[PDB]
Amino acid sequence: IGIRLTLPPPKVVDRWNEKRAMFGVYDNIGILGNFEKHPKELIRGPIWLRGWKGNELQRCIRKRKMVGSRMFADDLHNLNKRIRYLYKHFNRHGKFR
Amino acid sequence: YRARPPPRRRPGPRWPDPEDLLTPRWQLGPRYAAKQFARYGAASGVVPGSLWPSPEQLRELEAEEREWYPSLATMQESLRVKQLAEE
Amino acid sequence: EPVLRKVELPVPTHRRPVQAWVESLRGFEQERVGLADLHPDVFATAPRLDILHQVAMWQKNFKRISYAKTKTRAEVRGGGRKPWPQKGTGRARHGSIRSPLWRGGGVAHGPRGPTSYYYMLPMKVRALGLKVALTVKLAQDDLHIMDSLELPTGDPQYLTELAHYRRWGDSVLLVDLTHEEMPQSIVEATSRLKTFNLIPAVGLNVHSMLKHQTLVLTLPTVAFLEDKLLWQDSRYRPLYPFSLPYSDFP
Amino acid sequence: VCPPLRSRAYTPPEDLQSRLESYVKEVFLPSNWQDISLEDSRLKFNLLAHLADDLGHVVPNSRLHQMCRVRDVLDFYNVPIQDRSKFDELSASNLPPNLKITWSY
Amino acid sequence: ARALDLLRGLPRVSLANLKPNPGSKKPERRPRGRRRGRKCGRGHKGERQRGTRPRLGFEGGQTPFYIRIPKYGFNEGHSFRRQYKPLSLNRLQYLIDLGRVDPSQPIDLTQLVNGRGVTIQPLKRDYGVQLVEEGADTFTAKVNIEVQLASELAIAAIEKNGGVVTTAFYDPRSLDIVCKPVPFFLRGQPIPKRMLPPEELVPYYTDAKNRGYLADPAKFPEARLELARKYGYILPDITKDELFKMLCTRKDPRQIFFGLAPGWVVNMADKKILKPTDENLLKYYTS
Amino acid sequence: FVESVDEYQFVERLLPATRIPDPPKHEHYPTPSGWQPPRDPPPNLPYFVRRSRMHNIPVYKDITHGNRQMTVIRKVEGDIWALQKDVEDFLSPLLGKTPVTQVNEVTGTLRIKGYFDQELKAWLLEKGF
Ligand SMILES: [Mg+2]
Ligand SMILES: [Mg+2]
Ligand SMILES: [Mg+2]
Ligand SMILES: [Mg+2]
Ligand SMILES: [Mg+2]
Ligand SMILES: [Mg+2]
Repeated sequence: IGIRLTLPPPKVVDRWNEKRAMFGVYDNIGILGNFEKHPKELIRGPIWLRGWKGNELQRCIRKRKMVGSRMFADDLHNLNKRIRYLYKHFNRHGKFR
Repeated sequence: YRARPPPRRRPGPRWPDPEDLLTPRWQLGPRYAAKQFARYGAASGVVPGSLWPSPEQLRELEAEEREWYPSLATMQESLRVKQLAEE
Repeated sequence: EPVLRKVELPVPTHRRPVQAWVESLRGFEQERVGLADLHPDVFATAPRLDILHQVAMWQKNFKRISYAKTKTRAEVRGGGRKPWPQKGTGRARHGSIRSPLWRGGGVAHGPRGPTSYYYMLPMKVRALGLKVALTVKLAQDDLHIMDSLELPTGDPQYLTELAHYRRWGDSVLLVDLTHEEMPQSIVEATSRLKTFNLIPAVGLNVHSMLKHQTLVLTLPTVAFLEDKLLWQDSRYRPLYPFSLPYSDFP
Repeated sequence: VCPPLRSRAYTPPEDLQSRLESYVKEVFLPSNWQDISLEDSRLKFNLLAHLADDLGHVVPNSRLHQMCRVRDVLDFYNVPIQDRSKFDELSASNLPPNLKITWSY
Repeated sequence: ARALDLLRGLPRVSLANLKPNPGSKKPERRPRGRRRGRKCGRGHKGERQRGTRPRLGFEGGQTPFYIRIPKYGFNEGHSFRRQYKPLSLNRLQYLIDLGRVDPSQPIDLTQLVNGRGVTIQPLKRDYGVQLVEEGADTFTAKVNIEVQLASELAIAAIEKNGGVVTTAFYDPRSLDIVCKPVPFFLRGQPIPKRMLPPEELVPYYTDAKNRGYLADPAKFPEARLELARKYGYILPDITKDELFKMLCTRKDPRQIFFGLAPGWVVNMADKKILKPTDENLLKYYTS
Repeated sequence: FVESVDEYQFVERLLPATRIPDPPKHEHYPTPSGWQPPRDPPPNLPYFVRRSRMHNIPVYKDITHGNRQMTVIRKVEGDIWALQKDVEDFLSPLLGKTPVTQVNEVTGTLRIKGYFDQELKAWLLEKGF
């Protein structure tokens, strides 16, 4: 019974809408534009992870460092608790030493 | 479709308004002005005379030099007296 | 008068420049208005489909920021008190009503915050990917060189009919040198089309070159791409970012 | 207005060498015209454009660099190309009486 | 190439045809199924299965190996030891031969870095370049080179070829500026004075046998003759050489760049050099 | 207070080049460092070995596992199989056995078990690459 008895409504995808059609444009902004701009400057997203990557602990540390003062109170409390938990887990748990 | 205009660096110097509270403190000091002058030259609008130390800054620099960087003659004299003591 | 292009940059002695027909968009029949010599090290490199895959996947994933996030048992509302005592109730031991085992409880290993997937291939690898894409289009006869993108009219129907007559693909990627100097006729024609996409030369990329069946380049774009991509060859290891002044780098 | 679509089918003409050497004389002379080198862009463009206009079949960009000599041009132009779909290629291939092929596209 | 002809034969390369190079993508192993599930590679019950085994280096309570060994000053003061990147005469000859370093002009650390002959890391306590005798027997270049340390044999080879070598000190700040001048020029600061060597290094740079830049130039001919006598070559009179002016050019002991004085500001945007004229500033930058 | 001047030649001297310079012409080869330009015209072999961007022969030692020594001829164009045959012929007298090799036709490289970087560099110089 864990199965739907009707076909789901058809999902139509426009492969040639503007977003898909122009996807990838300016990814070579650096090597084709005399390196005035780095391609990572094209990234739109959270201010604390534009052109940067890390595990959950590093992401949380960076978020606290960069926008911690602007965070809501309980969100910041949750982030502090999460950093503490992730520190304990990554530095004290695991199969490997 | 046509591509949106390519991203470009903002031309010329960028001067944040000091009145705004959200402007970072590093964008307001003299170091920012010096870097803007170096990057854009006269178009920056930075008065070139501000690049060198003001007389009080020069006095501080001279005091630090006198305190920590001895003259060649003083270094040689210290080396000579140390060698004499060792001998 | 034929429009003949020669290779500005030096060509390796053991290699001969590859060649393409210089065409025009001014008429349906203007399929050969000249002959262009293209640098083999940009247009006749080895067919590195694996490098194409590397660059395409980098383009897809380096900008990606997934915003999926779940609440852990620490962040789900409530769940402080122990539901019932350890022993006596005859029920399983539990410490909170928000553990992952519970309905409405936390997620043990769900997605965590906005995660970035950012990474940079070496710029030599990315430039090589561009070169491989260009060679692939040329070798598979999907690359068409134009003297200019000037059209007789800004009517999209003319452009679509021209592509259909010349047996271009269902999708065309037209590339002009810079954004500002693009002819108004081609700008108007392509602004209303979905599969005919017009980009500046600085916007050229492997993903869009592969998405579009045919690639249309102007002669200035060909010269520009040759210069930029060949510069990656025979360049020093950087002393500092190339945005900073160098002796010979614009 | 879009002209009728140019059929890609091409059967090399019988007097192809004669036509080619006439065009070669028009463009460029020495003995063994087969070995005339097309390293000159003007001459290559003239010869190939004339041939494309006359025969309704141009050398593709992919094969354009390998036309080093008039011999290469002759070899390219004496190989037929047929544009018939796979449906035709199969149906008009002496199908055995017990094999039936239908196409609904 | 035949590969491009094969491409001509093959279907269009699209985003539906792409495949990673075989061997570049190991399969992901996840703990599901008979072989990788159940205990999931963690073993039977215990600390290691619970994930709570003790820290790296713990030995179960026995005094650890890395603690039962006595402390010894192997790395005492490691971050204050001066480091000098070696530049062998082999490497120098290679750079000159390939034209990455121009011997017709004075060779200093800026020229070596710009030719990419050496990589200096002032942040990692690099104090410059030390000339290295390796390749001396095949060194055949007449060069005016400024280094920070120089072996006796390297000096001998340089001088036997008719060249000049001087050992000049650079403090960390001056060294950073010399190695990467363009970023310093973009900092928009007046060119600072090159500091004097520390007291421990002063005798080295005032000794003529090291060709120290602070040494008495009167003693240089004697030391050069001593090296020529020791290593069995005739000392060439560089004054007769047509490049003698280049071989003689030496920056002032307080000067970071050859033609730029301390205190100047390099405006690269409009290709200018602003020079202070205030008497106090001039005295400071000349002191 | 401020006095501008044009002594910018001493800054142009400090500006570094982004492009690797072409090696200067030498009266006699091999050059004192042992470097030698490729011969002109190129050899008519079925394969070509392009120089590195620093104008050296692209032959590199490689090591894996701490004990697997290999040498790689990297920038090969044309008949990599002809190059493999030539390398085997040139190296078998040295080893006493035919060397074991991998031909990466895709990347255009040839990998030989064992260290032969110096011998292969000299051999490619003799062939004129
Ligand atoms: Mg709680
Ligand atoms: Mg919930
Ligand atoms: Mg098992
Ligand atoms: Mg268990
Ligand atoms: Mg156990
Ligand atoms: Mg390796």
